[PDB]
Amino acid sequence: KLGNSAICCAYGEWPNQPERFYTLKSVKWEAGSTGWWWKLPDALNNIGMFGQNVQHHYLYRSGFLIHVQCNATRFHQGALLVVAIPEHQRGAHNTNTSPGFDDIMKGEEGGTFNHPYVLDDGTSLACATIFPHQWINLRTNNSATIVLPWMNAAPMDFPLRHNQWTLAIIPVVPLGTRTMSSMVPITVSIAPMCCEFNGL
Amino acid sequence: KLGNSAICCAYGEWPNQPERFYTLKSVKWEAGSTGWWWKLPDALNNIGMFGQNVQHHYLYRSGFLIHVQCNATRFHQGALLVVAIPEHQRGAHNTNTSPGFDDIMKGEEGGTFNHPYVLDDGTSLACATIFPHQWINLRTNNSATIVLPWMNAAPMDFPLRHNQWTLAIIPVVPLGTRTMSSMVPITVSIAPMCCEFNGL
Amino acid sequence: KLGNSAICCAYGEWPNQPERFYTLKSVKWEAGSTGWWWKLPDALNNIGMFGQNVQHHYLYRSGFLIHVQCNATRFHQGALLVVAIPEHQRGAHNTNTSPGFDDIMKGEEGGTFNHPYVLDDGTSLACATIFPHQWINLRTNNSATIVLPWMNAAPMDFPLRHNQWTLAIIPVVPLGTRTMSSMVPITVSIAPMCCEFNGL
Amino acid sequence: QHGVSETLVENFLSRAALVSKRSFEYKDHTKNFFKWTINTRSFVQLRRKLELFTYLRFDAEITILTTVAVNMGLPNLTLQAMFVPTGALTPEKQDSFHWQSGSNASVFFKISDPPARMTIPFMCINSAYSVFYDGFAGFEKSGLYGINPADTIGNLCVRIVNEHQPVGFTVTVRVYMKPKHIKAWAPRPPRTLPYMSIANANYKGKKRAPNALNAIIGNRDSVKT
Amino acid sequence: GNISRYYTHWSGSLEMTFMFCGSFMATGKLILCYTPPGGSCPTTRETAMLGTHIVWDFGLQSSVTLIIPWISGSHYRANVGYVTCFMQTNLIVPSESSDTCSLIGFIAAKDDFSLRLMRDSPDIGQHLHAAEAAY
Repeated sequence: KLGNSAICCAYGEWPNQPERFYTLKSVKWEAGSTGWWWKLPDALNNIGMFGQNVQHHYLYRSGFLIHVQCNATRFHQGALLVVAIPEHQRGAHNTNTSPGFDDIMKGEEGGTFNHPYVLDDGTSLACATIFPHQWINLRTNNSATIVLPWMNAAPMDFPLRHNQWTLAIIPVVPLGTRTMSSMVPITVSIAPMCCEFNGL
Repeated sequence: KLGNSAICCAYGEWPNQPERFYTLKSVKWEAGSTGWWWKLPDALNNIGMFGQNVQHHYLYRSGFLIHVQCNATRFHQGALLVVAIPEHQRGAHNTNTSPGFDDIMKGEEGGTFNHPYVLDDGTSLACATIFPHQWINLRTNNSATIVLPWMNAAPMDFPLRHNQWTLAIIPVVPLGTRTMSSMVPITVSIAPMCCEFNGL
Repeated sequence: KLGNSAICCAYGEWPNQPERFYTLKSVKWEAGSTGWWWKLPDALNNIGMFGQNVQHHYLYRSGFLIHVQCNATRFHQGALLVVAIPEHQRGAHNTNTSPGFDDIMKGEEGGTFNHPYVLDDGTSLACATIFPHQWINLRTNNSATIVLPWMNAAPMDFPLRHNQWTLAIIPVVPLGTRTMSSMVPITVSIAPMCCEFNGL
Repeated sequence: QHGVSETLVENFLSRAALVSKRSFEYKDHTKNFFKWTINTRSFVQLRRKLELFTYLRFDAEITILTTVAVNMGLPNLTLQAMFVPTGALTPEKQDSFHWQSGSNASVFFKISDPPARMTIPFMCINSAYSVFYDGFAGFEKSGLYGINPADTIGNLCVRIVNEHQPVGFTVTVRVYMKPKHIKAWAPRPPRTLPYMSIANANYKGKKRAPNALNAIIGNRDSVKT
Repeated sequence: GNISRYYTHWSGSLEMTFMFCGSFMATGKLILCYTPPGGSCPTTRETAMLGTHIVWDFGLQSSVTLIIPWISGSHYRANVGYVTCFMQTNLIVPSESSDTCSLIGFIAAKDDFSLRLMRDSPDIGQHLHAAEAAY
């Protein structure tokens, strides 16, 4: 419970100034889903107190606390890989041109994995557990929580030009039930940690 | 466990002589149900050891211990307001004549709320939680237990002329399931406390 | 020096939460001037951090620190009465209709005294020194500083419906010099004290 | 009153209210006297407040206010207000023998005086009045429902003591009753529907919302409006 | 609401409780938003994040207490506040459960509540049958 809004550490790091969850729109998970991604802080630059701090200051320095919750019955099955990818330089498929500004900076709506098997950058989803990650096996649990530190070589950074973390939610085992028409909502809540801003 | 028969305090009162539950007939709760009521000790005047103590003595003085249990599966929904109303003077609808002896003294079978929204006395069901009450939300629990003290200005009273307490069971959220033909039984068990009788 | 912006107590009162001067537009004082007035916090409701606190919260509670400075040469003469009037209910001249919303809520620009001899409310300018006031005699000084406490019977108040203080600047001796075409600027700086706001 | 809360049940209820207002004519020809059974069911503003509770225990401070008007000079008349409790005999007429009763407490007051004032004590034989009685009075099935025989205060019989005069004047007797030393038990829901009688708690509701049978609160357009 | 209409000036904190009355396996998220007096009543779920709001997963809980802060009542005499509720997710039920589920809302006053300047209630008012039986 942070702020007024109510509802594991990456690499063993705990980040230590305004001090709440920004619940994004629920995405709807079906059998044909490939995945979802949100780049941070691009998902939060147009929202609320953090958006007023971004659009009026010039440098940002903050960690992130992400709670992904996937609410289903006991007759649903499926596994998600909720993985946070630092510096997720996306590649484009079958072309030599780099992805544009529209292909990367999707805002609050986020994006969809085109080829989640290669994480859309020629790497592998199988080895994607080298990142900070949690699994949502609907048989077992329905939620995931990832702490994200300040991931930068630089001390402070530009929020409108660069996205340090990418939260990815990839269905490894697809959504299943008997009458294959069911949907399961996934709700993402992102709380920034230690919101340091400069250059008012 | 009281006596041989086996299966919260009103206003903070614990009543302190024969010393068991009289399980009434189970009523059947459906989607079209409005409610049920039992006047005490009129529900127990024709039953068992308490009925032999009523019909052979002339004054009664006893508390009541009520266990309402509503047994359903996990696919049923609905909420009951199990509320005990002291001195529930019933009103009749759309007439100036007071309710007769047959309309009030229903015995072990009890009665049914005609207009449970007004508690059948022109008051409100919304404010009916000012009485001792418990909720049976089938999502959450299936039982309720209400202790009833000696509620009388008089020291002892007439069991065949006056009913101090009225146990009411009112479905606030109606019974629901997918195939809307299902029933859920409600079982009422009333145990008298400190059965004091005079005038053999 | 308060905040980042750089440049006596009313009734013996010192008011004790964001913690700077809002320099209003300089008014130009000439021989034909009658006076100027600014209602508080109406002069500050559309400005800056205080304006963002007013337009997003619902109740305000703050004192005021006013610095009036009148910058002239040693060949100018004239006296100002810088007087702060609590609850300055303005009257309209030669009519029975009360002053409208436009006649009272002038914003950052403020207003001009029509009949400063009667303080525009049928009272007297001669007795206007019963209020907290300072004199700017250009012979002697060029500045004035008035502390304004929380002046309200109520504990908190509505900034968009009610103006507790009215800062008035009235030239008692008119501006004089040999070639009577000279102007002298008057600069008003208002710093709110103990900015308490509620109802975000 | 002088508490701290202003929501004390003493403060909430001890408040003088016109419980009875009846003129009665008086002339030289042979009701010519006032009689009223002491209850609070007669006026719905005091009734709904006392029906917030199940049991009430209070003294009753009666204040008889008497005016006279022409049908020259308003005559100074002597009145007798006599409290006949439950168990004693009531006057059938203005000149009956029951006005001379030693044991029925009378009070003799003039129109010129300040208004007469008595305190009727707690008259019940139980430890509280039953505002709501879930039972029957008599031991037969012909008894009435909701009427506790132990709950009746008494009667307040008011006549003009003076002999009959040929002049025409109407005497209006306003009775103001103010509870005292109120103890109250077992609070109840406030009544939403309008009353139909004073003998019982029957209900009909208004034709449309608000306070209708199937809609107590007046409607709005949608839940999202 | 009934006892306070016997008084003219109220002041205190209110306490709203919402109870979800669906089946055991019904799952979903609501978002309950409190709007202070004079603020804009929201229409979209995205807009209602600038005020006091909570996200209620009614699979986990079945009841939610929403403390309304101290109002001071008849100081306004535009509205005195709002409590709105938006869907966050859909309602997820199994096939044997009913696909329609209900909410019950409650309200009580808190310990700092206050009523003064007693009047008579606007709710009751006036025929009465047998009214002349007492005479």
